Amino acid sequence: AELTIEDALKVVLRTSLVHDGLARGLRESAKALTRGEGQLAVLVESVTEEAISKLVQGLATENNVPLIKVADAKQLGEWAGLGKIDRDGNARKVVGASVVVVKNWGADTQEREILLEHFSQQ
RNA sequence: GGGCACCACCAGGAGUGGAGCCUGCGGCUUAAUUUGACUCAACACGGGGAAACUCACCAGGUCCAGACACAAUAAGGAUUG
Ligand SMILES: [Mg+2]
Ligand SMILES: [Mg+2]
Ligand SMILES: [Mg+2]
Ligand SMILES: [Mg+2]
Repeated sequence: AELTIEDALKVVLRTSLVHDGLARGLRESAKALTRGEGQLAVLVESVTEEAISKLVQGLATENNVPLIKVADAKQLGEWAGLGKIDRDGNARKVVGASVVVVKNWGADTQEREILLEHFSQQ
């Protein structure tokens, strides 16, 4: 299986982390959405009380929609790298990443862009 | 017994010790009147003539500048403002 299984969002996130352009957490994400900063939106599916998700949706709506599904949040966090050192390989203490919004991007083109386009044009 | 030296004395000078005042050091005083050093070899010495700084003392307040290791919160905020 050569085709990516929604692995042109995770990569983007990683890139952002590397270059320091991630609005992780909710307030930060909201802020990003509000001004010329928040370009891609990343909201958790499994949200208790549905409230955070709703908020995120609202934010997305407000001017320009940059949203996507997200696979449980924890996975995303893991991919990003939430934990120092963590032995030789893997073995990171699990953390729920919560709401994330992308600033900067950094890396250009590749499959992420395509995915974004697909999400957009309907 | 024999040497040597105006930090010994002679022969002399200038003196200090008195006077007032500076400044050191005691003693007392004081929250605290920071401390070191008392024969020459402590006492205008600490290059020490302190207005704060210096600064060590006292009365009061501020600050972490608690490197690093390992867990409790680990974003429904750690703590920073
Ligand atoms: Mg002598
Ligand atoms: Mg004096
Ligand atoms: Mg003298
Ligand atoms: Mg003076």
